[PDB]
Amino acid sequence: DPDELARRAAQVIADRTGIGEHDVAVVLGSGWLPAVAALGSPTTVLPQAELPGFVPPTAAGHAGELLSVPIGAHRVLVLAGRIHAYEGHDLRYVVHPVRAARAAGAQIMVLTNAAGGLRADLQVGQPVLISDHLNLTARSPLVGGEFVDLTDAYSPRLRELARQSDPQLAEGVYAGLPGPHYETPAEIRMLQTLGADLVGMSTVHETIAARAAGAEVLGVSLVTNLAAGITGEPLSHAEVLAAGAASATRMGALLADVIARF
Amino acid sequence: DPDELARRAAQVIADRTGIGEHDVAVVLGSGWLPAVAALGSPTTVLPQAELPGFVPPTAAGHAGELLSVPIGAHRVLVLAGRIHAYEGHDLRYVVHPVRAARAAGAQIMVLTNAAGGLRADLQVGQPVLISDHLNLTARSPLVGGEFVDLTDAYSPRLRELARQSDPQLAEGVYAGLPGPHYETPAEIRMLQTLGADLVGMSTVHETIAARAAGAEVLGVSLVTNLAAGITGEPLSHAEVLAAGAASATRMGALLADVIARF
Amino acid sequence: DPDELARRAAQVIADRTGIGEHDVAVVLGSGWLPAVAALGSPTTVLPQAELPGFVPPTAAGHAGELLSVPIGAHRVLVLAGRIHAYEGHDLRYVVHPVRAARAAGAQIMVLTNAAGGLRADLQVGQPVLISDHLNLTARSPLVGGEFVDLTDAYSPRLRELARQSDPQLAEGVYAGLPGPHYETPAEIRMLQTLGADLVGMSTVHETIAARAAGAEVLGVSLVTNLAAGITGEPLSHAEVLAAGAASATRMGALLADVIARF
Ligand SMILES: O=c1[nH]cnc2c([C@@H]3N[C@H](CO)[C@@H](O)[C@H]3O)c[nH]c12
Ligand SMILES: O=c1[nH]cnc2c([C@@H]3N[C@H](CO)[C@@H](O)[C@H]3O)c[nH]c12
Ligand SMILES: O=c1[nH]cnc2c([C@@H]3N[C@H](CO)[C@@H](O)[C@H]3O)c[nH]c12
Repeated sequence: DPDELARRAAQVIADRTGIGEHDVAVVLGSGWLPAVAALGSPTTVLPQAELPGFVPPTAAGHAGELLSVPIGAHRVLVLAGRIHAYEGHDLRYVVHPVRAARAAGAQIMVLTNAAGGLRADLQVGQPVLISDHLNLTARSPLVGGEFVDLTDAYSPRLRELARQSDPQLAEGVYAGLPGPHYETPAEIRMLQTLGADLVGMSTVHETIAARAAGAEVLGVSLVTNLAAGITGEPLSHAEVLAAGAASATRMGALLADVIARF
Repeated sequence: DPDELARRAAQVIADRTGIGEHDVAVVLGSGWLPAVAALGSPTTVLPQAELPGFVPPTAAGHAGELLSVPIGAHRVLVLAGRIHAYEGHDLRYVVHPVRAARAAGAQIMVLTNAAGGLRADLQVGQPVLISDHLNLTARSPLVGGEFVDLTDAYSPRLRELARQSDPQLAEGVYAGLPGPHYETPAEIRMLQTLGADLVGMSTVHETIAARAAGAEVLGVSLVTNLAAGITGEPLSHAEVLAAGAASATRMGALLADVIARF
Repeated sequence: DPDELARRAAQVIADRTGIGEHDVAVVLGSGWLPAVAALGSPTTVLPQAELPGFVPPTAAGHAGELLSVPIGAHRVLVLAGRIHAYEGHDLRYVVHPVRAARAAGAQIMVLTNAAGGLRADLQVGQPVLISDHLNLTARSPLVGGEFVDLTDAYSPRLRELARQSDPQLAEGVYAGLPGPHYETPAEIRMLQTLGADLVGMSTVHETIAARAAGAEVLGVSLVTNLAAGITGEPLSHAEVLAAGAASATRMGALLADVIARF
């Protein structure tokens, strides 16, 4: 049972951090690892692996740590690193971190990720607020008759607050695919036709799980590379991490400021 | 063995109803539960759970009953409620009811469902004949080299008969998704681009199985809500059932008049 | 570990053929079985089933044999027949033949298949070079952080060589679907919108695996039928095999000549 597992994880989080309840949770994706320090001074740092139900992250660029950080008037859970469906894990494990965070009191989830940019106006290193998503995985983290509405899955209010921190922030539709292979140029052209502005291999299930659990979501993609076929240059995860590092300072500052506005 | 399991179920149906063979089968979807009265008076009513191979439905609004009803010159098998892929069962179980009906003698399957309306003309409460479908589940109920043709999956002949009952019935293409989460507005815009007029989380596999088993199919979607993002109002299953209830008498009467024409 | 299984198979292949290493591998798809003769005189012919990791092909038209044939200056592994995801096997098995071929020394994979034609200028019996693909299976043969780039998945260089053999060769985008049911006309219209020129139920995963393993790929689809809904006539696998047979002489001559140019 996902709920009981989440509660057990939340209890351990409370016991180890000494904080009975957190207010916000942030998941740092590929390329975002170095932005963790700017969020603030952690009062607790521990391995995600220690927590019940947490499959340790294994992808390059994911620290696999959980930090408790005070940001503004909030106590924030920072999930440095995440796991993905392409790693072979049942979605119950993929969305467990968000569910555990919710069980720990977090009613706002800030989901960040590295994405390929499909819209012509997007440049490498640019942060893009996720306005909506396209779940192209043919899967759902929900089982049974859990008919969750996804109309304002990415809270307009939170995107407005982000815009208050930095007015220049653009928005875009994120397409979530299975992965782990990158897309072919033809698939990218297809995604453009489908209305996608960004492409990645995560986030969508976590967003669905968050909404199902009653939490709001702010999604932020860092354009770590132009989508396959745009430049013709081959994609590389190492380069994705490098591109993310170049914007780490701005990203950390952005997250710290926006969260404090919540 | 799917076929043998279907034969066993068909035998129990014959013994329990006292009817050696049925001619038509109707699967009542979400919101269609109370349409049974308008179909006619059952001569036998029994729990699906008591039939070999039948996984009991669990979604709200699905009774999980089987009724034998005389409609016109036909002996009709009415499956009040269905199971869906989002409930986690292998497709063999999802399409078993249709295969059991075929084994019971039904050469015509009337598959009804609750669907979100995407096309501009559609209104809540409007019945729509399924002209074709878009299987967007990345799955198939068929295994191995069962290369079944789906050119006229939804019999033009049956749609013609349906229009004799109600000349104003409109047609539309049904998009079948995994579920159980409702679609995001972006996904709905994507489906419109793909050619979808209706969207649901069932039916496609049942239609495929019916075709593979030599049965004709008449699909009827009841627009229980406008697709996500159309009205901007959040979708709700309880509201889907309420919408269905408001049109149940009309739907039952429609089904009765159409089936009598078979 | 797929790589270890691949090496083991490669060792058995070397022992059984008396050839320490092969240079090119060709997978003959549906309808291509009779094209074998034109490739040359095999020095060894053995059942795929007798090789480690090879799940025996079962689809009609797939011989399930492995032949070592000298073509031009190359020692070629000819895989007469393949397995498909619709047969229910884990993708590790679906791409094993290609990985085994790579482990045996093949740095070039010629993947042939039978496909439905969507583009108006394509005719039944026409061979079409695959310029790119659309993986619409919601799956990948890769696991974990295998972030493989698919920018030039179908080697432009190899397509140029094929063109030297037959200058009139057309190119097109191949859409890979789960199968085994054929597409509905509405689905075909959708595929056209997505940019597909050809449609089939194989190849994409093999191409991805080949790329991840460092081999170039030349994809050749034989239009064995026009896509569902184009003619209005139902599709049939037996007819697909018949269409393939009608072009077998041309296909075999094409393959023999192109491979000699590698
Ligand atoms: O262009 C892209 N396509 C698909 N995924 C990604 C990503 C994300 N980064 C990781 C691969 O580098 C993977 O976890 C994926 O979700 C960055 N750029 C792209
Ligand atoms: O807008 C919609 N999108 C997807 N499914 C449905 C449905 C059908 N009704 C059920 C959810 O209420 C579910 O089984 C689904 O198949 C009604 N409206 C919609
Ligand atoms: O029109 C078509 N649609 C989908 N697959 C195929 C095929 C290929 N041939 C086989 C079915 O005949 C199957 O393995 C599929 O990959 C030929 N024509 C079509």
